[PDB]
Amino acid sequence: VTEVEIDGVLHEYSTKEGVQEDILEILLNLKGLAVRVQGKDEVILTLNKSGIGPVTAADITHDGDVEIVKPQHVICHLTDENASISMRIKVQRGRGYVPASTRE
Amino acid sequence: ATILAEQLEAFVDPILLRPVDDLELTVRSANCLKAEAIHYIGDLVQRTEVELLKTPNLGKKSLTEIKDVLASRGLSLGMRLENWPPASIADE
Amino acid sequence: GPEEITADIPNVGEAALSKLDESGIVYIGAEVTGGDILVGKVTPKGETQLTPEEKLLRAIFGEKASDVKDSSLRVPNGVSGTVIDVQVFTRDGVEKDKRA
Amino acid sequence: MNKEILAVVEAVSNEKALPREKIFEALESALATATKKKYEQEIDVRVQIDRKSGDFDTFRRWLVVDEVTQPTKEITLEAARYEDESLNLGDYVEDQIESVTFDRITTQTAKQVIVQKVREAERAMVVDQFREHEGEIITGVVKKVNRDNISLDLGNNAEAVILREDMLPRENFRPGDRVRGVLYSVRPEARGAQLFVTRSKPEMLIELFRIEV
Repeated sequence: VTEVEIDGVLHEYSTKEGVQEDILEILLNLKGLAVRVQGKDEVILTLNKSGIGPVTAADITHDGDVEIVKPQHVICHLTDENASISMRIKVQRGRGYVPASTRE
Repeated sequence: ATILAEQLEAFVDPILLRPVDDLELTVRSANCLKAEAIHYIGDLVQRTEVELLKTPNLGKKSLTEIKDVLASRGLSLGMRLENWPPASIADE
Repeated sequence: GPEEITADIPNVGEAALSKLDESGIVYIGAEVTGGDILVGKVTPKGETQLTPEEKLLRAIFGEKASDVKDSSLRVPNGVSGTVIDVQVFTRDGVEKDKRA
Repeated sequence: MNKEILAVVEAVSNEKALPREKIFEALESALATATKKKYEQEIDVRVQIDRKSGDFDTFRRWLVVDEVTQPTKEITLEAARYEDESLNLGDYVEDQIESVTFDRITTQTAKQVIVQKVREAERAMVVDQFREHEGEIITGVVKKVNRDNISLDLGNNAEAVILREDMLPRENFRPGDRVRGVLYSVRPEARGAQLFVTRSKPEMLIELFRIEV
């Protein structure tokens, strides 16, 4: 994964109303996401979830070729009745370790 | 290198194309042209300024806004198109 | 005269204030580099006296009692970052601008 | 119609005999220059000079021609058929307007461009002043010493350049000395009229003896 855009979040050091982890911890949990793509260079996955409880990795609206390989992966925990995250995730191919400081 | 390779052979106009609402002027200047079912400024360039002045859908301030837009000479220069497309505007 | 905290300053570039808002202060969240502009600040220059060639500029531009240089705050050369929090404190009597 | 320019017109210490109205246009485009960078081209020196107004809004132009060179200033008669053939061949019929370039900011750069425009006007005035005489047997005093060139300072804030090729070989001049000769350059020079004298020509000493006897 490369880019994440949470909806009501300006910078990655903020906090969103109604999720018991910071936006930085959500970025680490999305960094550990194990995902297969089939016929594309890059792809944009969409996540929408509302209600008390975890936001697992199986709550991503899957496209016609993206396949999650471990759907029990927790991202964050929503913790109120009307408090919802809605993010866009960018997943792409690559090789090795390409950090953020080299390459918005 | 031959031994090691043999040990692996069993693996391997931009102003006219833009919308009238995209203009820097206010929404009224775009709506004056849009009242005649025009969405692109190419349709405004397809019709003459005299033909637009013969319709009361445009206003006095809309005429000044049209003059301010035509001061850049990108639109309303009295041109004639086929319908929409120039040769550079080709379908691919 | 006093200093101008507004963005309206000269000697700039699209790269001089493409991350600032309409009132000089950088956004909350704008990931900057080493040497951009965070707060745009312009100060006065020379006073001396009204010259013969600048007699028409003595009073013909509202706030023409001051000159204009450049003393904007910049990120010190070397550090990156992400602006997370901006505080603005105003001595009482001074006009609050739109971001304050 | 604030009437600030009206009284700003009649300053008029140094631009009384100089073209007042042209200096307003000058200062107005200088307020419009300074921090403009977008638009389509730049600004427009041409502007409806309305004496009454004072702050003449920079108006644009369309220049009726029969040609396709200067794209933002091009009309034809076929394009004039939409105006019912009212336009004739060659007119400078204006059909567009422009605005200003701002604030706090952009106005000491406008002060700076106002100064630039004033300087250009002063250069034109100096050219006219040097054209009034058009070369005469005037004197002067050296002030600066350049490479193969001597700078002289006359009266009424006037400076003249003495070529070393039009000077004597052994006879060397320095600052503080007073020399006299006949100039022969007041038309095309460089950003005005660089007074170029020639203290070596015959006509140079034609009235030199006349000054004595």
